[PDB]
Amino acid sequence: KARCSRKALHVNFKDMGWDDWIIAPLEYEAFHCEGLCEFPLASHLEPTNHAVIQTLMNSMDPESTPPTCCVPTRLSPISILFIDSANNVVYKQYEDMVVESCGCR
Amino acid sequence: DTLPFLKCYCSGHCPDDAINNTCITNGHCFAIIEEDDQGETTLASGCMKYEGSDFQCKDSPKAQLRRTIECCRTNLCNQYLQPTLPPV
Repeated sequence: KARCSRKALHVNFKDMGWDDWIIAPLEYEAFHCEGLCEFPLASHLEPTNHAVIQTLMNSMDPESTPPTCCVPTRLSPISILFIDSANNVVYKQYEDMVVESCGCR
Repeated sequence: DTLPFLKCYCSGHCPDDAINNTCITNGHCFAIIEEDDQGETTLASGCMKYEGSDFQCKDSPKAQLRRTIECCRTNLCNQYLQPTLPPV
């Protein structure tokens, strides 16, 4: 049973076809969240009361109530230097780029 | 009330950062026995966040798989915990 957790996800701007317009970085690690959210939901999964209720109900009748979902619950920024502006250079900090933690919601 | 600090044993439900098979939290330690398809059972244990714990620690008699969870509120209280299934 592989339970909800942070997995590696490497973003490379060239593979995305974005090397024409992003100057830096070339690549970063964004991570992603994947895995079962089953009864019981341990502490690092930090469930809402709703996620607890729904999980319980899904545990009782999975035909009638689907599982809650493993998703990012804490993230951090990445700053990107790019062009795109009729090629006027620009520096921008983007929030919520890198998963720091996952949980069931 | 929330617990500034609680240390619990874990197995199956350990955070990625678990040391000595233990986890930290503000709610409860739990131990759970649950019954598999051929009627095989596992025990597992870990940490439970305070918020949601009053719901998780009581148990729905209507779970599709028979199980028993127990919660307590003191360090390492779940090590050595043996809940048994509800009587058939």
